[PDB]
Amino acid sequence: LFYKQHPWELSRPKILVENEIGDENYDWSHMLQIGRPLDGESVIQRTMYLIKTKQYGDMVEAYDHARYEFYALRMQEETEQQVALEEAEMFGSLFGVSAIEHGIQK
Amino acid sequence: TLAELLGRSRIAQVANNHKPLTYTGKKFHPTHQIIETKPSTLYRQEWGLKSAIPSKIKSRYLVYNDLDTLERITTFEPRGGTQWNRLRFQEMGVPIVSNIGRQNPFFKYISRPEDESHAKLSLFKEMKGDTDISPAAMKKRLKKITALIRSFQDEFKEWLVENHPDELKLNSNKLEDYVVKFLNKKLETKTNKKFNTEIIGTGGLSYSLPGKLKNSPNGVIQRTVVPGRILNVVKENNDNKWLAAIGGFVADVVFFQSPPSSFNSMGDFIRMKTFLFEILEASMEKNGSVSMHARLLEPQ
Amino acid sequence: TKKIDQSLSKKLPKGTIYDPFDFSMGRIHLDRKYQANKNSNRNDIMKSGANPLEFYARPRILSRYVTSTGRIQHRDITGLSAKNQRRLSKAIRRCQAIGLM
Amino acid sequence: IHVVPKLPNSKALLQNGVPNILSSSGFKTVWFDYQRYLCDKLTLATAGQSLESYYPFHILLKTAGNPLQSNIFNLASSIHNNHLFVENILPSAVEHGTNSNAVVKTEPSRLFLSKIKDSFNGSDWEVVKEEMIYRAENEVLGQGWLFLVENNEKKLFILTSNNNGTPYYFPRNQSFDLNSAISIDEFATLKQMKELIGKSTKLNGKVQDWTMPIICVNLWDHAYLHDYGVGNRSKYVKNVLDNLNWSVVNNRIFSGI
Amino acid sequence: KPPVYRLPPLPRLKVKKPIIRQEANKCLVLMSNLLQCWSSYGHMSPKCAGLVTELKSCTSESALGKRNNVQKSNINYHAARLYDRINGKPHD
Amino acid sequence: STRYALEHLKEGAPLKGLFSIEGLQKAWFDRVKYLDAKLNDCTNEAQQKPLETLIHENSKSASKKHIVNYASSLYNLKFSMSSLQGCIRTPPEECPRLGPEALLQTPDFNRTISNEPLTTGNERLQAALISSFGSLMEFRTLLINSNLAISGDGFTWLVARRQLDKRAMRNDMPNRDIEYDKLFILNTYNAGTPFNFSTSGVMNELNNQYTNMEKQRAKEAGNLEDSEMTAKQAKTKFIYETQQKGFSGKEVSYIPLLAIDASPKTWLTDYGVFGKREYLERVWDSIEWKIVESRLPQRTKIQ
Repeated sequence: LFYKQHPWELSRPKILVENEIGDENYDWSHMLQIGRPLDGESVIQRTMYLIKTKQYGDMVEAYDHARYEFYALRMQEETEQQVALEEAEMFGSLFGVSAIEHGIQK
Repeated sequence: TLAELLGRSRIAQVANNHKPLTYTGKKFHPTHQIIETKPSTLYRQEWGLKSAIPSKIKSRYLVYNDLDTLERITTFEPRGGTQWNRLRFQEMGVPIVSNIGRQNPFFKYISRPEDESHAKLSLFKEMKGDTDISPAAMKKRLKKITALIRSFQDEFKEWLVENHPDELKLNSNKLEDYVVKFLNKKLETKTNKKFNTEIIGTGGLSYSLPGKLKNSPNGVIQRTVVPGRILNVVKENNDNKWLAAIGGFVADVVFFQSPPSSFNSMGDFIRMKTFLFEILEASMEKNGSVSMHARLLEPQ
Repeated sequence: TKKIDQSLSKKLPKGTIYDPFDFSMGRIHLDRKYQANKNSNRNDIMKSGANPLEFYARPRILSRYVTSTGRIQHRDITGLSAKNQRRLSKAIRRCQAIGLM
Repeated sequence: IHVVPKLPNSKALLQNGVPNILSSSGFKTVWFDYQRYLCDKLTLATAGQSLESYYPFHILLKTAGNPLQSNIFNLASSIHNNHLFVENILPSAVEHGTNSNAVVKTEPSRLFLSKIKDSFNGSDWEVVKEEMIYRAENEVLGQGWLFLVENNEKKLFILTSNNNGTPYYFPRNQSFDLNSAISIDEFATLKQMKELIGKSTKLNGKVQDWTMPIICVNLWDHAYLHDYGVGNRSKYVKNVLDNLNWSVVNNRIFSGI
Repeated sequence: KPPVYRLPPLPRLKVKKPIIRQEANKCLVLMSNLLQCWSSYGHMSPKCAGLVTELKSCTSESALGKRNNVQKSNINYHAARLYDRINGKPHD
Repeated sequence: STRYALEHLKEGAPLKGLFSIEGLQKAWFDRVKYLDAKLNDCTNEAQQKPLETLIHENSKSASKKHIVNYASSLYNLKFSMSSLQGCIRTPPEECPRLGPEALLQTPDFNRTISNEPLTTGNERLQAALISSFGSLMEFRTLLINSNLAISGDGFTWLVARRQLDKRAMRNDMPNRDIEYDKLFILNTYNAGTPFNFSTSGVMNELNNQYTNMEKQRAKEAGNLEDSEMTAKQAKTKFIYETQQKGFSGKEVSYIPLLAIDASPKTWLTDYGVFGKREYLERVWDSIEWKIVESRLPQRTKIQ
C-alpha cells in the first residue's frame, strides 16, 4: 500500500545488504532511529507499534497516523538540504557539475 | 523466532513486484524499488539478494522482480535512473501546486462534509467504480451486496416511519435522500476499501512547501532558469504548445510570441541543441504524472 | 536535409519521465520488438466477459475477427480463451448461414 | 552509526576542562554535546546509504562536489574539523590517566619554525599568531574555522572558513562571505577558481587539492560564548594559539623519513 | 495467459543460419547517390560536384573504402553455454 | 544606546517563557553593546543617521562593508526581538535541558497549531498568510523548518513583495508605493539584509567589470576574441539578468514583517546544544501578531 500511494519513494535507493540484525535496538515510540534510514519501513514499523500498544484499534487509523509523522520528517529534510545548498553558495562554495548539468551531458 | 526476523528483514521490506522490467508504454513514476550496493560489496558481487549478480554489472543500482526463477537466474535490470529524475526535480526548486486548490495531502486538516453532499455519487462508486472488473466478480457485487443491504430493511422500515413519516405518505424525492444517508451512516462503521491505494499528493516526488524565496549572491531569484531540449520542430498537433525535455521530465513550453528561427533551420534535429527555459508552474495529475509548464527563454 | 523518418525518431509523451537512453536507437528497436496489441482487451468485446454467441446478428462486431476474405482468425491471433474462440467461431458460422456476414 | 571518539584522559576533561582555554562546562558544550549532536545528525543523514561505512573525512571529499549533499558535507566537515581542533588543544594526546603525568611542555619544532620564516617573509611565530587573531576577527563575521594550512609548495599560509568550510578542498573553503560586499580582487579569485573547476574533465567535476591543515581553531559559539562571551572571541583565539599541543601539530607537518 | 510453449529435452540449442547484419559500404551508397544525381540534373552537372568529390575520397585507395568487412554471430556459443542452466530441466 | 532599546526588554527582567535573565542579557543587552561599539568604531555617523539609512547608503561597497555588516546585524536583531512578547510556557531556566534524545522526536507541526494570528484579532494577517502559504500549519512548518536548517548565524524573514516594479516616481507615495503582491519567506545569513533592492545585480555588475578588464588586456595582447568566451560570458550574463527580473520590470523589493533569529548566541545559553527546535517552538508561541499586522502593507488588488 505505502509504495502504491507514494510511487516516488521507490526511487530512493535501498541497500539490501544487512549489517547485523542482532544489534538493532529500536524504540518504535518514535519514527526516527539511530542506525537506519527514514523510509517506508519506518512507517510500517511505527504502524505496528501503534496497533501493538492499542493506542489505535483500526490498522487504517494507525497507518494514517504514522504517515503524517513520516510527512513531517520528510519536509524537515527537504528544507535542510535546500537551505544547506543556499547557505553554502552564499559563502563562496563552487560546484563543478549539477544534477541537471550531468543529465544534459549524458 | 526465525519467522519474526524474516518478516523484518531487508528483503521482506521490498514490496512484491512483478511489473514488467522492460516496459515500453508511458512512464509517469517509478515502478520498481532501486537497489543499491556499496563499492566494497560490488567488488564481491554482493547485493543482499539470494545469488551473486554477474560480475559484468558495473553499476551500483539495479531493479529486480524475482530473487530466483526456474531459469536459475535473477530477473533484474542494472539501472537506477529514476533517482536522478527526482533529484533533478529538487534542483529546479519548483514546488508542486494543486491546480484545483485542494487541501495539502501531507497535513492533517480538519475537513467537513462540504464534499460529502455527494453521498449518492460515491456510495455507488463502490459498485460503479468497476471499470476494469471481471464480468462475474463484478456480478458478485450485486447479490452479495443485495443481501447485506436487504438485512437492513427492518432498521430502515422503522427509522423512516419514525423520523420522516410525512415523506412516506407524500413523496419519495426525500425518501431517496434518507436512503443514501442511511447506508453511508451504516457503512462508515463498515470497512469497504478502508485502505485507499490512490496516489497521495505528489507521491513522494517533492516534499517542498510553496512560499520560500531562493536567496543568491546576486539577489533573490525571481525566475528559475533550467537548460532543456526541444523535442519536436512543430507544435504538438492540436495543441498550441511545443514539448521540451527538462531534467528527465517532458514539459509544455510556451513561447513569448514567436518561435526562434533555429527551429526551422535545425528541423528534426532540434533536439540536438540545448535551450534555456523558465519553469512557470508544476502540477500533479491523478494518473501520477507531473504537468510541468515551461517558457523558452531566448537570448535578447 | 532537415527531415527524419518517424521510424528513426521517438516522440516522448507529455507528462512522462525519460532517461538519456530514450534518445538512442536501442529505444527505437526495443519499442518495435515489444510492440504488442495489449490495449485490445479494453477495446475487445470478446475479452470483456460477453458471450460471443449473442453477436450472431451483429456482423459489424464479428467482422473484426475475420480476415479481408472472411477467414476466421486463429486463436493465436485473436488471443481469446478457448471457450470464447469456440463460441465466436460458432457465431460467425451461424451469421454466415443466416445471410448477414 | 558514527560514534563520538573517546578522548585521552576523559575523566580529567569532564572535571577540569581544558586548562587555560575552556572550563569543564565549556568543554562539555564543544565536544561532549556538540560532537554528539553532529554524529547523531550524520548517522540519520547517512544511515542506509553507502556513506555510512566511510569516515567523516572521506565523506566530505566524496560529497564535496555534490550540490544537494551539502547538508551531509557540512556535518562531515564540522565533525572532522571539531576533532582537529579538540586534538591540538588537548593537554596530552597520550593517556596519562594511570601515569598521572602533569608535565607536558610542548614547543614548536624546528621544521615548523623554519617553514614559518620561509612562508611569512621572516616573521616570527608570535607575529604570525597576531595575524591569525586579526584574520579571524575581520574575516569571520559569524561562525567559522581558523586554519594554518600547508599547500603542495611547502608554504604555510592562513585560511579562514565561514560556517563549515573544509581546508582540504579549495572549492569548498568558504573563505569569502558573499552576503556582504566583495572587492574586484575577491571576485577575481572566485572567477579564477570557477575556471579551474571547469578545466577538470571528470564527470564529477572535481579538482585536485593537496592542502592539509596544521592547526585548527573552532570559531563557533559552541566553543567560546559560555567562557568568554559575545565579543570576546579574540581573547579566546589568543588563549588557544598560546596553549596548543605541539606534539600533535608537529606530527602534522610532513618530514619525510 | 499468453501461451508459453516448453520444449522437450533437446540434444542441442542451435540456430542453423544465424542472421548477421551487414552494413552497407559508404562508397557504394555514395556511388548510388551520384548515379542518381546524374540521372536527374544530368551527367557532370554542377549540382553533383560534392558527390563526385566525396566519392573520389571514399574510393581513392580502395574502391569499396576501408571497412570493417567482418562480422560473426555468437548466439550459438552462448546458446550451447547457457542451455543446461536455463532449460528448466528437473533434477536427476 | 536608547536608540536601540525596546520597551519589553528591561535589564534584570526576563522575557517570560523564552529567555531567562541571564539569557536575555547575553542574547540582547550584552550583544547590542558589542555591535554598537563596532558600529561606532567604523563610522562616525553611527549616532547621526538611522540604521536602515546606513544599510542602504554604504551598500555595494567593499570598503564600507564593516559599517554595513554591524549596521545590518543590529537592525536584524532589533527587528527580531521587537515582535516577541512572551508565553505562558514554563520558564526556560526551570525546565530540564533537552539531551540527545531530542533529535529523535517527531515534530508535530503538520497536525496541530497554536497562537494563530486571527485568534488575537489580526484577521487581515491570517487571510494573507493563508493566501500565500496555503494554511497556517504550512506557514508555521515552512517558517520553523527554514530557521532550523540555518547552520550558523542568520534570520528567517516573513516578507511581502512590493508591487512597484515600475521604478517611475518610486518611493514618492507612502501608500501607492506601499502595496504588497504576495508574502514570502526568506533566509538571510550572517549580516545579510532582506530588502534585495540595494544588493541585487552586485555579482552581475562585478562580472561585467571583470569581462571588460579581461577584454581590454586581451586587446593589448592582440587576440581574436574566442570561439565560446563571447558565447559563455553572454550566457552567464543572460542568466544573471533573467534570474533577477520582476513580473513587470526589475525592481523587486521586500518589506520586512517578521524575523526569527537562528544565531546560536540567542538560544545556546538557555536551551543548550540540543534545544534549537524547543527555542523555535517557544518563539512561535511568543509572537505578538499585532506588531506584524501593523507592518503589513495594503494588498495590491490589481486582480
